[PDB]
Amino acid sequence: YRIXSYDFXDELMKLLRQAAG
Amino acid sequence: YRIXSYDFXDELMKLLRQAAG
Amino acid sequence: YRIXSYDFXDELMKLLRQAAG
Amino acid sequence: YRIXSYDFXDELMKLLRQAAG
Repeated sequence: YRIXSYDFXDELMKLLRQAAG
Repeated sequence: YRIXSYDFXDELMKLLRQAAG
Repeated sequence: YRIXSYDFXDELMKLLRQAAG
Repeated sequence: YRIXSYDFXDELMKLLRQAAG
């Protein structure tokens, strides 16, 4: 799930975890 | 849009901006 | 915020609203 | 990744796929 060079998939997974402490 | 005291809405909006840069 | 002709931004905003109902 | 009864994780995964046809 990439937007050009950005790995949106990865950043979103990190956010989900960060918000579910 | 928060999960507990985590500002998920905001962080997601920041990801959409970064991904779009 | 689109992936090709898919309006991802919009659909995501709709998910945030539904999840918050 | 739940918001009350809503499975945000699941809906978001479906959206990612839908936008990556």
